[PDB]
Amino acid sequence: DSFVAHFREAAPYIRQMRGTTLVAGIDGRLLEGGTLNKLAADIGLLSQLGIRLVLIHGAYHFLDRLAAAQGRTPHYCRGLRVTDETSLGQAQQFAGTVRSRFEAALCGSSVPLVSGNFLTARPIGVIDGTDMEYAGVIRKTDTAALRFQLDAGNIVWMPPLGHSYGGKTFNLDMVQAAASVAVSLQAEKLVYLTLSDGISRPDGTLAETLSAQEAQSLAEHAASETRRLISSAVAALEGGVHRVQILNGAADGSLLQELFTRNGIGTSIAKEAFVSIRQAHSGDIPHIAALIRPLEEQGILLHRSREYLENHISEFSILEHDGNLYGCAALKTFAEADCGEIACLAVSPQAQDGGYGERLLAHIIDKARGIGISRLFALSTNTGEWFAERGFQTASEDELPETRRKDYRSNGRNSHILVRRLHR
Amino acid sequence: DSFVAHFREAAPYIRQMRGTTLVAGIDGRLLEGGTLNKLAADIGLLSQLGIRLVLIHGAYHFLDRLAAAQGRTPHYCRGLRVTDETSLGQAQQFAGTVRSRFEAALCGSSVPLVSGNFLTARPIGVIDGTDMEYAGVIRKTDTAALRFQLDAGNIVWMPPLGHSYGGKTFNLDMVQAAASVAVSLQAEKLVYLTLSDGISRPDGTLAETLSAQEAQSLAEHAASETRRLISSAVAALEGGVHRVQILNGAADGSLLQELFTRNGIGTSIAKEAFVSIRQAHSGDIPHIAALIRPLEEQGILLHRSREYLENHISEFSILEHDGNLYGCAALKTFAEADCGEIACLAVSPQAQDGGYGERLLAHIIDKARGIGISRLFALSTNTGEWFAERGFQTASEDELPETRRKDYRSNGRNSHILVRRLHR
Amino acid sequence: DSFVAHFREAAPYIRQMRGTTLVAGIDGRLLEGGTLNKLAADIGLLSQLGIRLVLIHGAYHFLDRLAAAQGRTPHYCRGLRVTDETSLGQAQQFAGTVRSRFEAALCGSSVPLVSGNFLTARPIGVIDGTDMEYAGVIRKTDTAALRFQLDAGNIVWMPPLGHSYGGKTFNLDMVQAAASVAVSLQAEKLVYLTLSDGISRPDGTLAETLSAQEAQSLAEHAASETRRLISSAVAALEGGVHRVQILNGAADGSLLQELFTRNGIGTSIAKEAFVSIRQAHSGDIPHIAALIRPLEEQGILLHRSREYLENHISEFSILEHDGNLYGCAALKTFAEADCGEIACLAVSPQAQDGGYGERLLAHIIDKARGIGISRLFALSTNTGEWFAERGFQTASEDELPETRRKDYRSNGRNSHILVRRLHR
Amino acid sequence: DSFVAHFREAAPYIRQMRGTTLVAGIDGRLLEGGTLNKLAADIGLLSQLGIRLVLIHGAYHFLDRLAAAQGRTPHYCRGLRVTDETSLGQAQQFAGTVRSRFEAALCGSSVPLVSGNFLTARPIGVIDGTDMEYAGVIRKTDTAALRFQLDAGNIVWMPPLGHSYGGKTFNLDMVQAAASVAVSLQAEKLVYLTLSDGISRPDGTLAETLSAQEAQSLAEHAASETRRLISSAVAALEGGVHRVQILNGAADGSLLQELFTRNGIGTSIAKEAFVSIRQAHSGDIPHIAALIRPLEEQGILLHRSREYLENHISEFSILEHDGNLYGCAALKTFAEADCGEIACLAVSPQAQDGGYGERLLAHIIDKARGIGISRLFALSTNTGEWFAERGFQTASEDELPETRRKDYRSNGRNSHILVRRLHR
Ligand SMILES: CC(C)(COP(=O)(O)OP(=O)(O)OC[C@H]1O[C@@H](n2cnc3c(N)ncnc32)[C@H](O)[C@@H]1OP(=O)(O)O)[C@@H](O)C(=O)NCCC(=O)NCCSCC(=O)N[C@@H](CCC(=O)O)C(=O)O
Ligand SMILES: CC(C)(COP(=O)(O)OP(=O)(O)OC[C@H]1O[C@@H](n2cnc3c(N)ncnc32)[C@H](O)[C@@H]1OP(=O)(O)O)[C@@H](O)C(=O)NCCC(=O)NCCSCC(=O)N[C@@H](CCC(=O)O)C(=O)O
Ligand SMILES: CC(C)(COP(=O)(O)OP(=O)(O)OC[C@H]1O[C@@H](n2cnc3c(N)ncnc32)[C@H](O)[C@@H]1OP(=O)(O)O)[C@@H](O)C(=O)NCCC(=O)NCCSCC(=O)N[C@@H](CCC(=O)O)C(=O)O
Ligand SMILES: CC(C)(COP(=O)(O)OP(=O)(O)OC[C@H]1O[C@@H](n2cnc3c(N)ncnc32)[C@H](O)[C@@H]1OP(=O)(O)O)[C@@H](O)C(=O)NCCC(=O)NCCSCC(=O)N[C@@H](CCC(=O)O)C(=O)O
Repeated sequence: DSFVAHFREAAPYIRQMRGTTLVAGIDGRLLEGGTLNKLAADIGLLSQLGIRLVLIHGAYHFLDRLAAAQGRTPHYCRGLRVTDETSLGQAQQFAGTVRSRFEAALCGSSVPLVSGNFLTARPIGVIDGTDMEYAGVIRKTDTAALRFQLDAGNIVWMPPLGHSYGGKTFNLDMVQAAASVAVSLQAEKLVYLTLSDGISRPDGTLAETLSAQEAQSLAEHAASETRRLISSAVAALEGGVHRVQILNGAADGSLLQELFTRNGIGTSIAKEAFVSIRQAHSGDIPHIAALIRPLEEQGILLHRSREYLENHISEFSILEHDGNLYGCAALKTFAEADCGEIACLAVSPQAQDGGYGERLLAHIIDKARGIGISRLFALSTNTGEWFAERGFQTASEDELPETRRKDYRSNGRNSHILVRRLHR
Repeated sequence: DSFVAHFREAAPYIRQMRGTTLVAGIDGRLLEGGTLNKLAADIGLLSQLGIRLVLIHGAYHFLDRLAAAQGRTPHYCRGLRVTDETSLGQAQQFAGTVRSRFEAALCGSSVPLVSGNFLTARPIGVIDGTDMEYAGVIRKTDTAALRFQLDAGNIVWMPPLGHSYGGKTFNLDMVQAAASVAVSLQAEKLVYLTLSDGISRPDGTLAETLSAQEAQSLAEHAASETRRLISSAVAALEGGVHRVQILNGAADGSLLQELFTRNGIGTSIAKEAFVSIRQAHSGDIPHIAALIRPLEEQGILLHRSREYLENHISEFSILEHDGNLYGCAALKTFAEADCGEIACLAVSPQAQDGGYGERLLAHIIDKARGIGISRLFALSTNTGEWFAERGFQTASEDELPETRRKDYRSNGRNSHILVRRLHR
Repeated sequence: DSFVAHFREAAPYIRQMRGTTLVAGIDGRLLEGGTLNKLAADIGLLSQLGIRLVLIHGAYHFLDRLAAAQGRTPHYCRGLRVTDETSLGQAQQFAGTVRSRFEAALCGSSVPLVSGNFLTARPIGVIDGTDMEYAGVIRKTDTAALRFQLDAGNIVWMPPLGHSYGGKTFNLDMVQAAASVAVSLQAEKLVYLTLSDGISRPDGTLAETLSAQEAQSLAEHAASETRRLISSAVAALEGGVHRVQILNGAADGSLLQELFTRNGIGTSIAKEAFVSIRQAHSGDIPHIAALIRPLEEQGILLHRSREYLENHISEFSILEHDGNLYGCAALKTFAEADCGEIACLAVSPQAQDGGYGERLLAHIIDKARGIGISRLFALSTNTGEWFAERGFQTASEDELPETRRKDYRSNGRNSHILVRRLHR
Repeated sequence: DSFVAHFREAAPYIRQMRGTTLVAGIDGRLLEGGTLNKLAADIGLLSQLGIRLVLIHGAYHFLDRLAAAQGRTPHYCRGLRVTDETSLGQAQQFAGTVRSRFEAALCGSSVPLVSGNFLTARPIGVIDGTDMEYAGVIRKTDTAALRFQLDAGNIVWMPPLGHSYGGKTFNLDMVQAAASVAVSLQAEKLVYLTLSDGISRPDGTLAETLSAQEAQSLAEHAASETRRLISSAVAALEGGVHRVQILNGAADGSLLQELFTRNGIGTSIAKEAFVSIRQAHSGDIPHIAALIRPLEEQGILLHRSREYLENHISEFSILEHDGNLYGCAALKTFAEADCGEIACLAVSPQAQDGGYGERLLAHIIDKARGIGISRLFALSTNTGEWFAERGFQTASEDELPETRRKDYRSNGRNSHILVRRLHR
């Protein structure tokens, strides 16, 4: 397409990404060669697009090569690496080489880059009988110092190294560190830059999007490498991060493509908090009634007698929290086998605005999809826009199922009519 | 002495040092061993005393050992080192090791420490036929980014490395870099931390204090090592820095002793700008007259006829700038061979407050010292405090030379009498 | 010792004191003579060390002398003074004299000093039948205006005077005022500057440190003078202040010695909040189990069957809040009569970080000290550092009691071994 | 009038006064009695109207009464008072009493009030043979600390007391101090609050407005009391202050009446900088030409041949600076003896905007007033608004002098016509 078509395509993603915080976990293989130069170009750019960036890099792969080649053999317990005083020594050397290459890569294509003593570490200790030695975990993250720099527009660079109150230095696992830091910053996005195109489903495909549950179900049959990833991503998500993404840092431009296109190569994981939605039974009726009466009192909902409710209960779904009822919604069917109706959609004013609306709308869309329903209607006097903004086209009365066009004319309400098409 | 006697001793030096900027050039030998731990302790402390700190470290000595040992031979032109792509490589490694050791040393005895891409470098190029290669000089110092961090209370750490617009990295001479950076920050103090107790005079003594002239006169007969130091110190001073100091980083506590004691081990260099002070001759008389008439008009100065001036001209010193007369002062002598008087001390209101007063007072103190004068008097109606604050004790009339006690009683002025003792 | 030994000694105390707020209650006797000049020197210094200072002074002793001498007799009810319109009058005069002397004392050895209308007062009213008249208490403290000035680095000076909405002025008791103000600022330190070396124990010794309980037990048999002190200190502590201290303002340098030495002359009082720690009995077992199972599930704790627990319950201490169990810890004994072991140390993740750990560690240290135990061991896989940072030296297996060295080899865990020596 | 008529009257004065700085020199007699309460009410109000307030008070009158009554006799040299250690002592007492009364007066009718060590003083020394002793002058004003508090909205209170580097305290003359401080703050207004209705002209009237010249001409025949006032006011004005005012603090509401009414009781002094305006002669013609040609080139001015200029030179006034010509303007006369015209009004673009326009307009208004001219016309194509905003009503051609109505129709320009009536 044209340049102008591409920029207008990314525009909405720039608007979202702007002022948000993005923490990037970089495999250290990427920080060597023609790949490092392009990584800095796109990162440079992100800075320019006003995204607050935190960058941590890995070292395991360097170390592990320095080892084998120089005689010794690296050893890993429960995923984590044993790092001896000498591994630690060269981990510090590597960090100074990578920070410096990157810095140069960034001036070769202004942008301001900062590092500090932001991380304090304790030793992992002993795992399954094995002393890990200089393997550490982040004990304290200087979250104020971080935000202070990000506020200033500076790119934050972090080696896989934190220090202890005792004057020792520890080697940190990039993947767990990226996740920790991100959760401290309550960052909106954690991005792991790997050498893989993402996380594959069992059928060898690339899982474009995943839930933290779907992801967790993939880990059982998965390489231990991507097992630890998933666990850190799932940990991040639970800890606050809005979205974590896995990309191939070796795929030229992938970072730009992931962030500013609709489709975006690579895989993204998010956690949709659990809300309990279930078929209504005889007992919710007093609750549902309690919820909808005020509404039908205001003339927003059509009146629904307890009796009606008693013999129409199966059309109803209720959304609950701790046995409390906070929402409901009904799917109506018709002679026309394609049509459905979302009816009696209500969330209590106190639990409003938390996304419950959406969740009941979705829920009955799956119900309606299960029974071969393609067109789904919604009539309302004072809430049509909500539907407009969620996949609905205003409709005409002559386009309703016959029975509903007839209630429509008797009503005397003139509610607005909106339809949405449900797909295969 | 007691703890309380020591703290009260340092108190005035803390008051001066506070909020001022101090740039420290560290020999990299200091960043290894039990010496690094104590360096960080005292630096940690300085941070706590509210001194803005910038820290750059050297690498030549590491490199040069890595070289010889590993076969190769280092080479230096006009003081500067030839650093090849491989020297550069390990200079980056060293920097990552030293920054990290220091960081740990600082947590083992909270304090916030920051580094950035503050320096942009160009290659030195070719010197006397020799390609220097990866030897660079600071082309641009990010002075805003620096001040921004110092304002935040952060300690700034800088490796001897800056980058180019071309994506290359260059090795910087710590000593020249420290001086450049300091001059950009217009820092009040540059401190070089060496392995020597300072700069020795020809007589093998340690030159406690020096002027940028005295220092420059020492460089001719001096080791090339301390030659480059002096030139960087003298360059700093000319460029703005108020004071540069040379200490032995290996002398435990020297840094604290230099900054917060009266005497302070090690050597300090400062530049006193040039002001021309000379004996008056026949021609200054209209100028001097012009200067002092307003004053004697106000009754601050005793009246001095042109005639008086004509046959007393040799008592007079004048302070001038571009042939312009901005001050004057007279030394009076007496039957009493010990006594002098500072008389007719005046600086034009326009050039007042720049220290001219001081300079004429000093000047005639050297005159008065040259002719065996120990007690120096000063009488005035409205300016006695100035003298109080500069080494003067209020005196009684019965303590003046006889002739002056007699003018004193006739006068009818009752001017205040202050004396100051001049020494061997 | 050397200057350098003294500065490095105070360094940790400067680091703590920095940015913290210190409110000083000054007996007004100190504000007269050679003692006032040194008080300002050390206060000047504190300002320079970045401590936020609030200074309130007393007046009772002046007033009371002005009285008797000028005929009249002062009278005090429940500790507080009756101040009549004329006492009030001269209390305002004194305040203007003391503020001004201090100000001068501070310029004679830059530092910025501010006073305002920060205090609004109501009358105390009538006490035990007696009209107190112009005796007031602080009704409102302008806490925002205060912080605003302290933020600016200014020293805050406050007379023992506050005003009313009615346009009257009241005399405030310095001691209660200092405590009130401090509690408003939630200051980390309240310091009373008296004419006494502190608070004496019954045996005529100077109580170096006290708890707000120990202190309160001293007040019964104590001079009414120090009774009111204690009550204000205890009130401050309960109200938020971290530490209150009593010094002799007439003891030259005491203020510097109190704040920046380990030992520090004078007496300090602090409140350790109450946490209930008691021997475990049969009933805690399900709770303790609940607490430690997750841990032994993670392999952090060795497994402890309910049965074990049932016949080892007396080794156990539990830490509780409102009948809730939040921690536990066991002392193990051995054939070796000198040895103990802290075992099964656990605090629930929810009440973690509040210092509960410390409190159980301490607690069993007192238990272990009670039964002649000098060496106390602690083995763990993932928490050795905690012990390092609390008085523990890493140990070797060959140094455990025999039985424990044997479990150690069977275990197959290789936990880290740390010891700490308990004293007489 | 009505409340609404009064508020709308003051509105323009509130708009001017807002955000401006006002320094008030208060006679200390005002700070006692029912007069102090009302002074604080109106000052309180000023604070509320967003005027930055600095308040210094006097003490001479208190002292001088304390003296005589208690035996001793006060003595003054060149206006300034001899203040001995004991005068100084009670000057500090008075200051503490007045600050405190005022503070209370201000709470009896929220508003934030601050004092500090803002003033550093040196002794005046000896005057005409007399030791002044504790008479001081402000040597340094902490101008940053002041602005910092004013920025915060705080009312600044200053006693007539400043300190020395030597730890001494000096008595300051309120009147000279107010003027100094004001000039440091470059305050827009200095206000002296006296016990007099202002400064009287020789004819015993109250001089409503004065120039710093008119004022200075009144001082020769004036009481020494008001002599020193005038000199301080004139000194303030020269030093930057836009306006200084003298009021009677004992006249209830005078302060409000002075600041927020058109007329305002009491007397105000301002300095109109000197600009040289004189009749043109033969020599300015090339200059005037140079000035107006560009303009008549643009068609803003009617063309005026050198010849015209040569025989019309007496109609011309020129405004000059250092022999440079920066403006000109011509007064035209007519058969109609009442009419004038401002013609050929021009200021060079470089010296534009400095008020030169105004000054030439005024100047020829005085010329035109001198020769019996009441109506003054001004025609222009592109600058009519300037005249509208300076006392001019748009006019019709039929209202011009006949000759000018005739040039008007030939012109073919249709310039705008504005008139202004000049009075007796
Ligand atoms: C609209 C409801 C369901 C959204 O709940 P909830 O807040 O949990 O969902 P949500 O968090 O996903 O959406 C929140 C956002 O929607 C927006 N929103 C809320 N009410 C809106 C409205 N009336 N118009 C536009 N936007 C609205 C909010 O501004 C909020 O904005 P944001 O995205 O944060 O910028 C909730 O406000 C509610 O229960 N309102 C009262 C009930 C109601 O209006 N029901 C009508 C549904 S249409 C179908 C229906 O029930 N019809 C009737 C009869 C009508 C007839 O036939 O004439 C019947 O069946 O009996
Ligand atoms: C005092 C003079 C010399 C200082 O010049 P200059 O400003 O260049 O020196 P400086 O920069 O080193 O000092 C500046 C500082 O001194 C301070 N200062 C200036 N005048 C001061 C004063 N009168 N009192 C206290 N401090 C003063 C300034 O505040 C400034 O303060 P800072 O340190 O920045 O905080 C200058 O202000 C001046 O020329 N004043 C007028 C002349 C004058 O007062 N001469 C008296 C000298 S005593 C000897 C003398 O000439 N006596 C008479 C007769 C007297 C008799 O016998 O009765 C005679 O021989 O004829
Ligand atoms: C470590 C515990 C006790 C501290 O509780 P609590 O937080 O209330 O105490 P606290 O507030 O005084 O200390 C908090 C500070 O300690 C630090 N901290 C917490 N865990 C740490 C760790 N693993 N390493 C270093 N520092 C740690 C925190 O960072 C915090 O830092 P801060 O001072 O605020 O900068 C708590 O985290 C906990 O219960 N962790 C899980 C239990 C555990 O690790 N127990 C091991 C104790 S060693 C003895 C033991 O029970 N051994 C086993 C078997 C072992 C074997 O023989 O192989 C047995 O007897 O069965
Ligand atoms: C308008 C002149 C005189 C003001 O000089 P100056 O800047 O020194 O005075 P000022 O500082 O007191 O006033 C400055 C303020 O006036 C405002 N101002 C300047 N030009 C303005 C304009 N054309 N309209 C409205 N306001 C204007 C400025 O905005 C400034 O605003 P501020 O108060 O700071 O917010 C100056 O801009 C100038 O020389 N302009 C070019 C000459 C010009 O326009 N002369 C016309 C005067 S009317 C009389 C005249 O000379 N007529 C012709 C023929 C016309 C005919 O008969 O058709 C003749 O006799 O040959």
